[PDB]
Amino acid sequence: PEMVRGQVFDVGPRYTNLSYIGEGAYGMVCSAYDNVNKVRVAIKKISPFEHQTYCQRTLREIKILLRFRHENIIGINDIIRAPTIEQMKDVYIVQDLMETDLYKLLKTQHLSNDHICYFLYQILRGLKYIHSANVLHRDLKPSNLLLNTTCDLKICDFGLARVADPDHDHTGFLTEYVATRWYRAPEIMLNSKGYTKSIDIWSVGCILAEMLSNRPIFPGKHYLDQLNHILGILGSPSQEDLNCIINLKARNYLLSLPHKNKVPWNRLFPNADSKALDLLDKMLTFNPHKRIEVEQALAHPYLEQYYDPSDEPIAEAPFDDLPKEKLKELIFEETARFQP
Repeated sequence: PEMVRGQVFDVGPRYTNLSYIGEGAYGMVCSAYDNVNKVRVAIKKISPFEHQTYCQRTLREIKILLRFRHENIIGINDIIRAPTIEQMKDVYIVQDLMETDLYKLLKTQHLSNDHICYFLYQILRGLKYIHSANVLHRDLKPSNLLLNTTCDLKICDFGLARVADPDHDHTGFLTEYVATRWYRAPEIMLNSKGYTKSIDIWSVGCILAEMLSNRPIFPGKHYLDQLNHILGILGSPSQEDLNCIINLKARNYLLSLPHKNKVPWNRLFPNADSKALDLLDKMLTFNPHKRIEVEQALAHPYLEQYYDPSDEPIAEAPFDDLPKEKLKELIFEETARFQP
């Protein structure tokens, strides 16, 4: 088997000429040459089978990405694994090689308004499909938005995704959460399990803000610091908005805080397109019920040059406690179609 940084990376014979890219989650990412399609591709080695949790996230990713087919969502081209459950210790997932991602882009490159607009359009176009399938991504952030050399944008990393479940969204105050802190909606820290579509729209709002200044808008250093970042910009929540939070610990926390007034978007972002700031405002709404939905966002004046609902497709086919062993069989079965 081919080696990379001394670790077996065994993707032959179709895939040759490997280069290291990084770690991923439970393994290593490399580029390689696809001898059938004559293009370089990205391959991730995943070794999840020892842990319930890794198996859950790996199955989720595979099931979702194989069901989805959309220009703004990364596809699985191929999956390499052993012919038998017994011999299968790793799985390799093959995707189109994407030169960069929005995280790497934002740390080095000023974005034109035109790029910001095109990027936001493509993000919402893919999210419309995701949401149409009753799925929540739940970990949207710059590093999960991949881009190629012509700025085609594709959403990746569905490991934390869930089926939407708004009737079971409510929880207590300071309930632990898995998704990346700077892109977490305020309600996660107050009374929400992250089981409604509005969680994703908050994250997209945060990404829009970041695209306008090259810095995260709410860089919290820990669980509750994240809420305090948000309220420093949006200002204190309205009585009406507090009235939607029945949980007393959560409501009383917000009541304990000194009054804070709104920071106007046009002061945070003096060179931003005004339509962009109008849409930002509607995405970064404190109250999840009042927050703009994906289709409304696509229809906003900011995106009018791209908006075409007939060319923004929806999914044909909308969508734990299992042990390691059964999850491994599920992953084996789910990957069978790529075997010769």
